[PDB]
Amino acid sequence: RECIYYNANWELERTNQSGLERCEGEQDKRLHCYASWRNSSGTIELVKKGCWLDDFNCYDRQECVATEENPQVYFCCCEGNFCNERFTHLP
Amino acid sequence: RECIYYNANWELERTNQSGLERCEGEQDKRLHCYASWRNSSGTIELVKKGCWLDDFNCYDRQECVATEENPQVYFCCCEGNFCNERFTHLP
Amino acid sequence: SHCQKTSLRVNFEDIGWDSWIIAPKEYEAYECKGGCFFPLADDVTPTKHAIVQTLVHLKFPTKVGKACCVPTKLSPISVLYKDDMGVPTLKYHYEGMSVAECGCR
Amino acid sequence: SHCQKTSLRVNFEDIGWDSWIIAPKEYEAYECKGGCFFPLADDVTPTKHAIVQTLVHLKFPTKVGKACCVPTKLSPISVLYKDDMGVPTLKYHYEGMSVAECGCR
Amino acid sequence: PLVTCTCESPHCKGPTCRGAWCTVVLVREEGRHPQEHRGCGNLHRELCRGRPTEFVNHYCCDSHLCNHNVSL
Amino acid sequence: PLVTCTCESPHCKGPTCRGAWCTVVLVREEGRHPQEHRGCGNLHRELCRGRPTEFVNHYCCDSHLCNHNVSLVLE
Ligand SMILES: *[C@@H]1O[C@H](CO)[C@@H](O)[C@H](O)[C@H]1NC(C)=O
Ligand SMILES: *[C@@H]1O[C@H](CO)[C@@H](O)[C@H](O)[C@H]1NC(C)=O
Ligand SMILES: *[C@@H]1O[C@H](CO)[C@@H](O)[C@H](O)[C@H]1NC(C)=O
Ligand SMILES: *[C@H]1O[C@H](CO)[C@@H](O)[C@H](O)[C@H]1NC(C)=O
Ligand code: NA
Repeated sequence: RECIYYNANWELERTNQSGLERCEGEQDKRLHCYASWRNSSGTIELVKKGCWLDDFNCYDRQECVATEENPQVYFCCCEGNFCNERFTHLP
Repeated sequence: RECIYYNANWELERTNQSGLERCEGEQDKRLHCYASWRNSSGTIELVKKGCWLDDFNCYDRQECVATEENPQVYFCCCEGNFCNERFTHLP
Repeated sequence: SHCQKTSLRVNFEDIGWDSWIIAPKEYEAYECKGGCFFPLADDVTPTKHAIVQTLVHLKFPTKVGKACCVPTKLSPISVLYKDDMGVPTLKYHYEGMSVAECGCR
Repeated sequence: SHCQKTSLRVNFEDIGWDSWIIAPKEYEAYECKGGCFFPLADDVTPTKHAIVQTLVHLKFPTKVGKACCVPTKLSPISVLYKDDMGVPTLKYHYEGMSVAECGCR
Repeated sequence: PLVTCTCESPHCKGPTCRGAWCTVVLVREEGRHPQEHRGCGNLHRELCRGRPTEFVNHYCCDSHLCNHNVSL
Repeated sequence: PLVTCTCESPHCKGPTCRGAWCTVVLVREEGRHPQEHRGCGNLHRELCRGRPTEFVNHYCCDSHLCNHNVSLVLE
């Protein structure tokens, strides 16, 4: 089970910048992928992408989609290898 | 911290017969020695001697003495190296 | 009435953690609800002590209490939270926030 | 008072183990008595979960319960007992019969 | 070396179960009248040696289905 | 890198205590009026970030004796 890794703040946090991640996880628990980005009126700045743990909000959701109305940080999770490659918004 | 080891039933239980024992014990817990024997009207048959774990009945007791009135099996514990070499009875 | 794992949707806003947890907004921690009733089912992992206490309680139900139903194993969850300087960062293995297994102790 | 370790002299005769425990006749198991009251003292080893649950309970004291005070570490005791064929034999490390440390879970 | 026991109890996923040995246990809880469960057991053999008290009776055996025709 | 805090609470073995940081915490348990403890803390820094709710207020700081002249509210 794999996800898209990305971390804009990499230099600062001393981590890789972009790539992929194999998800370490509990025996009979589910695994997920996440993406999060900022949105300054249409201009999209990526913030982080990567693996995410058995959280029911992502349960059986094929595409990575954010649901919040108007957030500081947009967030979305999903289930299925590399499902976080592309992401979108719709409350 | 050491005790007198003895096990009449040794052959049967596949263990040494007589000797001594160094007491494996918890960091800040106390250690003790025990003895137990049968008493068929004055005739004393030994049954077991050895290490015994932090049990308050033995707390700060110099000699190995049994306290029960008239028991099937006489038992006694104590605190202090080889305190179970000799033992006695008095309810 | 028996001892088991229960749903507990904690909402971070409810406990005022919305201030620094960006996601999720709520998550499944579980609850350990129910009584430890004799005899103690194997799937409750009873400790020797739990057994003994339980017995003693059967004899002194006013002086000694039943064993308690508690989380015995704990899964972590993932959370995206604001840095000390307001940077979205991620604890992927945020330890001990959700109930894995329940039991009697 | 709060959440703490308490004396519990268990007498094997009382729970009918006098049938096979030759010694001791009674021993100190402890009890874990008391409430897990916010804020949770460090010496109670609160788990994350315990903290969360405690908070949620502060808001929903009727639907969600406090954390329980349970034994968190267990010492063994030594016992001299009758074989399956009535031979005095010894478990030196009889596990989990006495309370070592208490806590909130 | 498992065996099959009758299972009359709340924690019963069926009419019978498999385990290390079979149990019949009589209990007084809660002030209620005594109730009698029958089932499996693989954890604490010692309990069986328990001499019956005024509030509990643990009885065990290890032959097939050996806990049907039996009360206390 | 410990520090010294004022200690007004039940779990207090003295008038002051030492720890990683100092706390002032306000709690409103069902039925009872809110009570305000002051003390140490070394376990769960996160709690401090807690925005104050209708039933609790966690406040922390890390200068010497910094939790005397200081009280709190709810919502
Ligand atoms: C970045 O990723 C590579 C593998 O692609 C790995 O060797 C290295 O440990 C990573 N650097 C980190 C974790 O800082
Ligand atoms: C902001 O970003 C999203 C994509 O993440 C875009 O689809 C949306 O229309 C943008 N504008 C708004 C609603 O602020
Ligand atoms: C008997 O005692 C000796 C040391 O005194 C020890 O080396 C040996 O292992 C003991 N026997 C057994 C099998 O416990
Ligand atoms: C049996 O042996 C004990 C142990 O020395 C002795 O003190 C006691 O008097 C004897 N008991 C009787 C009365 O047979
Ligand atoms: Na013998």
